[PDB]
Amino acid sequence: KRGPLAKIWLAAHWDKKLTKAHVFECNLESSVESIISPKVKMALRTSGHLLLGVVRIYHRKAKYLLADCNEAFIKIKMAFRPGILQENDFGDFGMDDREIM
Amino acid sequence: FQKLWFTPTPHNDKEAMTRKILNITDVVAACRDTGYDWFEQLLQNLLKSEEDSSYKPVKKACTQLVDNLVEHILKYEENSGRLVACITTLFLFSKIRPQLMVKHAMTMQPYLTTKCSTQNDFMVICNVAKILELVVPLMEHPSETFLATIEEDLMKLIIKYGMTVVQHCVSCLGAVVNKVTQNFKFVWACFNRYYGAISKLKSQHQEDPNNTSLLTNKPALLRSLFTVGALCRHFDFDLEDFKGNSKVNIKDKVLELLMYFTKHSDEEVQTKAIIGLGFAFIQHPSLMFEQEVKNLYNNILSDKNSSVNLKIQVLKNLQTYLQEEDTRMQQADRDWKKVAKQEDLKEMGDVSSGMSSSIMQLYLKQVLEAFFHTQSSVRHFALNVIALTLNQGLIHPVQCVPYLIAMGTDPEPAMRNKADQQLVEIDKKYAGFIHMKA
Repeated sequence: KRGPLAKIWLAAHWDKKLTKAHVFECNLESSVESIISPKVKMALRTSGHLLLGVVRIYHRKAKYLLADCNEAFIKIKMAFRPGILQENDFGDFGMDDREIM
Repeated sequence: FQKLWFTPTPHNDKEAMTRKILNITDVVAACRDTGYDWFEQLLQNLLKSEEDSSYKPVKKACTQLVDNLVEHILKYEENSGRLVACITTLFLFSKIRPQLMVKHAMTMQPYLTTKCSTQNDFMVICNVAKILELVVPLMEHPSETFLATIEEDLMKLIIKYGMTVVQHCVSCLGAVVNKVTQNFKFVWACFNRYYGAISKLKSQHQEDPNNTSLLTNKPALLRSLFTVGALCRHFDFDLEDFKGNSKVNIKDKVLELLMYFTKHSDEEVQTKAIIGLGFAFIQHPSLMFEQEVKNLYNNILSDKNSSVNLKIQVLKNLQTYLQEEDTRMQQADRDWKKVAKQEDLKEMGDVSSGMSSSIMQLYLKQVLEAFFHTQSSVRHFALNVIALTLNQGLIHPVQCVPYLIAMGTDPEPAMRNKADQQLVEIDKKYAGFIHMKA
């Protein structure tokens, strides 16, 4: 929704609309999580929700970093040194639910 | 179907509308064999599912179809399949909503007046009688001469035709007499004549069991038995004003008289007497409790009787009682708010509710035994009675599972189809039961 913490809301509630463009550099962890702790009138419930949100964000960042690193390492190992009736249900009793009267 | 038929069809290109009427009449006249429950369900759904104003798209097409069918019936003037089918469609459209045919009843009146001796004509008379029953009380400020001629021709019809027409017309006569007019002295004199005739026959027979005048006037006696039965069923004249004096317990009278004529030597007399008792029963259920009625049924249904029309008649009595009681209960519950403020909170009646159960416990066992009969009609009627019982839960299901299983091996397909479907419904609710009786 709306706010400098909407991303964490989404990551804690819906998580599907959150795109690979959002996750990467939208939120500066060391600043946003720091913002969450002294924020005015924060209920414990919503705080727990936000905790799961920020942890999911961080986990996704880890996933992407691993994927890109693996891609790079696979690249670097390259070089160029030039030197009939088969299965029918038995009759119709399987699927021929009879008409009522 | 809401897009295929019930569309407003503006007043041009009349050929399409006429073709639509042809199509719908064809559909219903072909659907006459199986049942009309599905058609009514569909039409119920289409009408209810748009309750807001919203141009009332189905209402316009419906009213234009019924009035155009009226006009088609008029312009027919003189293939009979289409006439009977059109009247049948009118009947269904009255049943689903009754206001649709308030205006055209005066145009429907002439067919009831006079007719011929052919079958399809009798079906027309029966259907128009049904329509009149459904619509006449709802008519905004009717004309008294119209009611007068209605009752007159209804009586003229009662005293001149066969069984089914007598039934389906005394129904509408009783309804119209108890809903709008009040001239019940006429019907009282009618029952006086019939009661007196049959009682004189009884008295003459009591000491002359070998006389011959009875073998001559038999038709009058038969018609009298059926008529007094139907009258006692549909239109109860054991009340304050019908007699006009101190009550002489007429219901008990007719009970004893019919019960007398049950024991006799021919067959048609017995069948008509049992029919009379059944119609009497559907009005006073408590009579089933009487010892003579008990022993009568529990002897006819058992004891390896030669007759096969008595057994069929008994089972048909039970079947019509169950159906009629169900319909009365439902349609009497639907209009609660008119009587709610005048019923107790501390009572919670049962004798008006539990009764329908109790009855079955006196006969049920015997009916089940009737599954093992060599005829087919007896088996069909027994299965109808049990499948009407169980569908309201009246009786405990797992004591009539074995018979309902052995009915799964008849030749006729509709029989075992109904049986097996009843069985799968018995199972789907209650997990264990079938494993108990296998």
